[PDB]
Amino acid sequence: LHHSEKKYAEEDQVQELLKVLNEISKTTLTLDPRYIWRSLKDLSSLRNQELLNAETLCFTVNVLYPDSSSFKKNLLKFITSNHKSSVPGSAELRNSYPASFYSVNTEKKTIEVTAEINCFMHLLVQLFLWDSKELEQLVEFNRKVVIPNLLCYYNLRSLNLINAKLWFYIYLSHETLARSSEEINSDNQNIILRSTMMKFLKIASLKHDNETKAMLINLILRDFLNNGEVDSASDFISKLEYPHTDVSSSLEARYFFYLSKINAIQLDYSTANEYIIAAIRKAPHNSKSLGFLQQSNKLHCCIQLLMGDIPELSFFHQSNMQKSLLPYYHLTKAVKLGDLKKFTSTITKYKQLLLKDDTYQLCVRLRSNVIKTGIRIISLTYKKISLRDICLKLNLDSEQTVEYMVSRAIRDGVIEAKINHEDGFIETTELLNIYDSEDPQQVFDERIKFANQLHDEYLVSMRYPEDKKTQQNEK
Amino acid sequence: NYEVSEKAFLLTQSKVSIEQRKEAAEFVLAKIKEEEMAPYYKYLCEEYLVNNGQSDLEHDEKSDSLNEWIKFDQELYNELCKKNESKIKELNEKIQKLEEDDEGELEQAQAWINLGEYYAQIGDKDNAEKTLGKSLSKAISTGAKIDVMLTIARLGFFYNDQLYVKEKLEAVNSMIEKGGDWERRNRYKTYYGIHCLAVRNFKEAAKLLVDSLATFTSIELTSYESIATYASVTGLFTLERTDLKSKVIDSPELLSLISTTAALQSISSLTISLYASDYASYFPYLLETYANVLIPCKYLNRHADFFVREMRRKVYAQLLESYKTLSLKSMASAFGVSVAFLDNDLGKFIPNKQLNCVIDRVNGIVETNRPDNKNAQYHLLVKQGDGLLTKLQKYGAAVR
Amino acid sequence: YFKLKKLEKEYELLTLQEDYIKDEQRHLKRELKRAQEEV
Amino acid sequence: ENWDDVEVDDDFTNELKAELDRYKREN
Amino acid sequence: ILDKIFYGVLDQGNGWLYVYETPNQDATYDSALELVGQLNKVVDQLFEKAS
Amino acid sequence: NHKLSESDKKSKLISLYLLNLLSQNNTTKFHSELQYLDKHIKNLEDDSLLSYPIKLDRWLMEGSYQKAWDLLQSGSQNISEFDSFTDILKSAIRDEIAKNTELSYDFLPLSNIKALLFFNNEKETEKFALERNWPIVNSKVYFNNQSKEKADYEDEMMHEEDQKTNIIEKAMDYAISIEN
Amino acid sequence: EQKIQETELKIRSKTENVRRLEAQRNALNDKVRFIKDELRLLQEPGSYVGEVIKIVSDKKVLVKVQPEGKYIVDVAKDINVKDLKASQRVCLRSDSYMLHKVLENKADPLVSLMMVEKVPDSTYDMVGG
Repeated sequence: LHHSEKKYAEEDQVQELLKVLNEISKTTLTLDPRYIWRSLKDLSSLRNQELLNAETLCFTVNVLYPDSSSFKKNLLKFITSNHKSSVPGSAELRNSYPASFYSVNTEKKTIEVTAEINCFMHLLVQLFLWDSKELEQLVEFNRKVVIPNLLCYYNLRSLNLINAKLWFYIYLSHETLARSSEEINSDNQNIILRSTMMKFLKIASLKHDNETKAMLINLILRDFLNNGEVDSASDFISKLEYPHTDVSSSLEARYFFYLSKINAIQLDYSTANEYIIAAIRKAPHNSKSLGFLQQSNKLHCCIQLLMGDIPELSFFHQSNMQKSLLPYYHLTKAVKLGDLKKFTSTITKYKQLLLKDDTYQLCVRLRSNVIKTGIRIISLTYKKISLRDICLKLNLDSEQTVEYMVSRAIRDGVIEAKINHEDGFIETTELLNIYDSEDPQQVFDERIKFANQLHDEYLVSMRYPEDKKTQQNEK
Repeated sequence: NYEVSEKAFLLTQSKVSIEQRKEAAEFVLAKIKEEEMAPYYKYLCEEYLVNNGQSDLEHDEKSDSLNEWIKFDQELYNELCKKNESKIKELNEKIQKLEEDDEGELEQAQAWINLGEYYAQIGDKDNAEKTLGKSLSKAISTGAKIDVMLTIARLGFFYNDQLYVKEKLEAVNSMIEKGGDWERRNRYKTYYGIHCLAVRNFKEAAKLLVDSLATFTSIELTSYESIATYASVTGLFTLERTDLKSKVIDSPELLSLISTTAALQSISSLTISLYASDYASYFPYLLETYANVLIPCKYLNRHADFFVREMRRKVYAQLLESYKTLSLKSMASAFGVSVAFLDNDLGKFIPNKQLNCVIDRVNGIVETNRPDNKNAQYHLLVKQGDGLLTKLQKYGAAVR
Repeated sequence: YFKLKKLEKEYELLTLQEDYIKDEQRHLKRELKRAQEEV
Repeated sequence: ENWDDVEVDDDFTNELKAELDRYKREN
Repeated sequence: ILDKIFYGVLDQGNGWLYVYETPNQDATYDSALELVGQLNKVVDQLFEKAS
Repeated sequence: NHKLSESDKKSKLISLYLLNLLSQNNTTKFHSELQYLDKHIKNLEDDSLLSYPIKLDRWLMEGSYQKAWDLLQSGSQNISEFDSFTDILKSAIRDEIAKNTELSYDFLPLSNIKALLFFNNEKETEKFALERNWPIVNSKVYFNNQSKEKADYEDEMMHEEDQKTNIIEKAMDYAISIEN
Repeated sequence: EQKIQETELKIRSKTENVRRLEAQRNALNDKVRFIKDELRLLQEPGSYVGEVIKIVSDKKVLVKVQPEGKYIVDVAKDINVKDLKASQRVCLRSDSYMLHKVLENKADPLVSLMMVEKVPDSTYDMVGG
């Protein structure tokens, strides 16, 4: 029963291993093994549930174990394993073949097979752990082993993509352990984790690997947000080491998602408004990407309210995600109408929902945006309006309070008006008629630049996928 | 079946003239008993859930209707199933003779045509659409193909189907060659005009409703006074003052409606007050029309008060171009408008750039801004140009 | 060390092929305008 | 639809008749 | 004025007729808006036929 | 996260650090440490020491100086050890109002500006006008709205004179980029 | 090998600057070479127009030219007489007097007046009473 179960899944694993083994042996091809590893995550996740855990036991017995003898026993100890007589030395799939990792030349140490075998061995370990959701000692045991192993290897061009997906599980398993239980050792463990990310990122700068630095920057920028150091994130993004060429669309959307949150506290919403929009277009619309589109759209609605301009309300009702957008619907209504008591009562009941995403602190500063937007609305109504009539519509305190708020927004060019005290009304200084000025000409220049940029980007990849058609013999 | 859907909607939510619910409830009870539809007597329970003026009294004592019992029972249900099983026995007896004969493609399709009418009159929706697809492929010409669309449009107007009905609507239109066919024109312009209602297109609504071939009046779906009802409502948006004195006021089809149906009054009180641009007479006719037109109609009351905001926007633009500087108290004693409530009425437009009115709060006078310029027109190209570049970058990066 | 310097010589060969195609293809535009008008 | 296409106003509905009443009384 | 026979604007307060009527300009908005509107249907047909 | 460190001077020195970034008029690092603390909810609300600088900056950008200036003068907590930052923070409101009256106000009487800037003597108003170069007429002050040389930074963007020449030069460079 | 490893990016970088521009140059050069070589094709006498009537076992097809008389020519080596039948419009070469290829078939109307109408639009619904 259990004998035929281990031979079926192991044969499917070796079949996928021999495909990427011959591709890296001849010259250097990094494109083909990368496309297979994309589907490997989905095929292995479903396969780990079937045929239990016994598919990975004979794989370690097959190939030679540099470090991997005692690591599988520690993984099988937590599950209280019953003895099936799985002791190594029973099943032998090598049988002295060149593609089978010939044993005599391997045992004599005349050839080194450990490079591709050991780096691939650590990949299947983190996949089974993420399926069973194992924590505590098993998480710390892997972090201690992997770090010296990556420092010993020279990390060639093909070797940089093997551990590129392993760093994601290092930071993921550390955050799930802290949120599950808080202790004194969780803080000291994060100190070493910060130094490990920076040492490997600096080494990857010489190799100039596109996917390696893409996964690290996404994990490092998120670490600064949890640890709460802004000065580290400000200088980190100033170097601009993130390549835009071969990185995946899923990795690009995560990059622009962090820049919108960093610039949110810098009081510059001009550049932050573009990063949150570009992150939506780069993120897929599929079901697995719904988790990112849910959090990204919650930030976009908050940025527009911080800009003093009411965004388009059609995004809430037309989308199918409005169930989670209900708290943000009443926030825009309170800022637009300018009701003072409605805004205070909205953030009070929904404070629990806004605590998880940490957007409640930004809602505290929306209290100012309620009045600043209302002043902009009433200013665009009538060019000449009395001073005391403003306090009657918004139910303000006195005329001395509104006098400062109108002259406050004109510093950034918001209201664009003047207050006449001797006359008794506030006259708007905006006559429009910009058709005679040069201001629209500056915007028209940047629009054509976007056209010539896409034309050059159209030339980036055109003939490239067709380059292999001429060299390969056709009919 | 126009009164079937009309009286059923009057029992949903009615805030004006609750006496109409009695004639509506007594009609739907006597209509279902005289027809073969089983489930439409049962649908009264689910369709009226969570609505003002509940027509059902079981656990909810807040029902304001005159007839408070729509409750479904097995006494009427069993009687309607007997008429359904007795009729299908006669049709299956004829269909069995047609299957053994199989004379031409018309008799083979007529078997499904009798079913397409049967499954539509027994209360089946998806089961009727499956029978209409068989008769569509067996039709010998376009004459039997459009009759399939008539049943599709019948079940689509009751359940508000904007997808399957709209797709089959343009399918009969395109086909191979359209031509000047009366059936593919008169019926299409009326039905497609009804689909433009719910989505509020207003571009084709004025052309396909205010302008009709003659009377329409199929009596099966919508009636004569209904087409003229939506014509007065939709004719106040796209049609400007040039067409109001031609296809509205001077239209010969609307001249005999005043002396025929006096319950509408949307082609006289609304048209004369707007053509004369008199706010004094135009104001009291808003609520009189809102009660007897927008509320009873199914495709109107869904929006309702939004139309009041849009219809009042038209008269504000008529007066704005008639003067530059005017006092606020001048229109108060003349057109009968409240000065204190005037700022709140105009406050829903001016900040949204819907109107150019500017009122001075010092001396209490209203001014006029520039109605049109080159700068305001280029702003539409900015939003249209930036919205277009999104698809170029989205579809450009998706294909690689 | 022998194969290390062969990579630098390969870049010189790819540079000569890159500079020739850019100069020849832009020269074909002058010959294309002549060939189309002469025929 | 959104903005005022749905919420509209929800105020001054039945109070429109009170505007003509106060004009014919306080006059 | 409302019938578009003669474009003008009156003044009720001071009783005057202010300068109003001015011509239009084509090939700016209406010609550009209808051109982009037709090109938007072209882009929708590009992605539809690309799959 | 460390829960074993609590003292009366712990929340006191943190509040002093928030007053130092506001004294130098820096909104970058001031908006950072607010959200990032040991407890960013309970300690910034129930505690009046940590919530004191929060209401000062939140009401500063809001534009209400009536209740904001009261905490910097007549406040309870600014008396003993918090009075050091008062000599600066209070001078920030009078600098913002002085820059606001240079645009929206052409001229205003000297009697109102004394109450607007919270001055108890007319000699402080005349002395403050000399530092900002304000011409003084009878019972009034005048604002000419005089700017500085060019604007800001980032040359050839809204900075150097004759910007219409570069726009023409840049517009002529798109035809060359097409051929390239 | 610090300098060699940093220049490894130029392996695929310079490759994209050659193979891509090679196809664009060859496609542009071949268009220039085909136009300059058109003079040899323009001096070609061309071909006549005829119709196929009957065939024999000698690979000799009967071609009837409309302005001229009839000529029995030889089919091309790339084709045969199996695809040829009566009333077929083909292309008859001039200089070599041989068959080139098949153009089209014979139209439905024949002789003097031939009325051909398939699947009319008249149905039973169009005839009332």
